[PDB]
Amino acid sequence: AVVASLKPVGFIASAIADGVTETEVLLPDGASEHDYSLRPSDVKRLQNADLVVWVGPEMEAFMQKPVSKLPGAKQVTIAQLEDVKPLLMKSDFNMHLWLSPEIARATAVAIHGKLVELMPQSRAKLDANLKDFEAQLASTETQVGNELAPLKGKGYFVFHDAYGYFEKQFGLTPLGHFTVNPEIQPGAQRLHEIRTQLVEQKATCVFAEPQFRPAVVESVARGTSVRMGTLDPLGTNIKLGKTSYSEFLSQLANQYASCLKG
Ligand SMILES: [Zn+2]
Repeated sequence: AVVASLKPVGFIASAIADGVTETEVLLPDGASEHDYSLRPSDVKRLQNADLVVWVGPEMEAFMQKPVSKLPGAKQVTIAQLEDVKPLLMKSDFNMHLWLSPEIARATAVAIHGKLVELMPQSRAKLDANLKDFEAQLASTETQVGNELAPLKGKGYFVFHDAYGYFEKQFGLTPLGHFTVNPEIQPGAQRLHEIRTQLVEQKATCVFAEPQFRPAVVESVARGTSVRMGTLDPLGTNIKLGKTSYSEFLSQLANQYASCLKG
């Protein structure tokens, strides 16, 4: 199998590996990229992988050691790809790379190249999968761009700073985030200051995330006219599959729009 660290990385892998080999995801549904320790069975899946795909040591540090044990031919370290380095955006760089369509393309290309070498019998299928992935992703970018266009200029806060690549591509205008690392409590001072900004800068939304209890986000919204939504940067409800990555970007767009639209 192809073993991906995070579900949306699994979505990209599953576009390319469809009808070639299975895709497995290490980080379980409901867990955060910022808070994991590999279970004994996760370590086994990784050791037995045909190919491992992950962002890199500045993101999923919990897996740097076992990944380093694998042959180079059996890993894709997205953040270290020559195609990806020029696309990295400064936060020290933002490592939430799976929300960048262009980085997703570079990732798909790298997965394709690795699997063509490992599984030469599947060359035609891999080629067709990559072609299909790119066609679908282009369609999705057009659709998501259109959906988000009327929402540009509307202010909002996100729970943690995960969305920068996606927001930059589609022209969304967040005012800020409650947290950088969602494992760190923002503190009461920060919270009343966020409310002040939401009110003074006439923000539309605040967003919770399914991986974290929303009480803190709800507490800031209270007293104000700000609407509450939810963004899921890990696409928890979406199943792996050929069109899963496009489904994920479309779902994220819908989550923004559900709250931000008037
Ligand atoms: Zn994150």
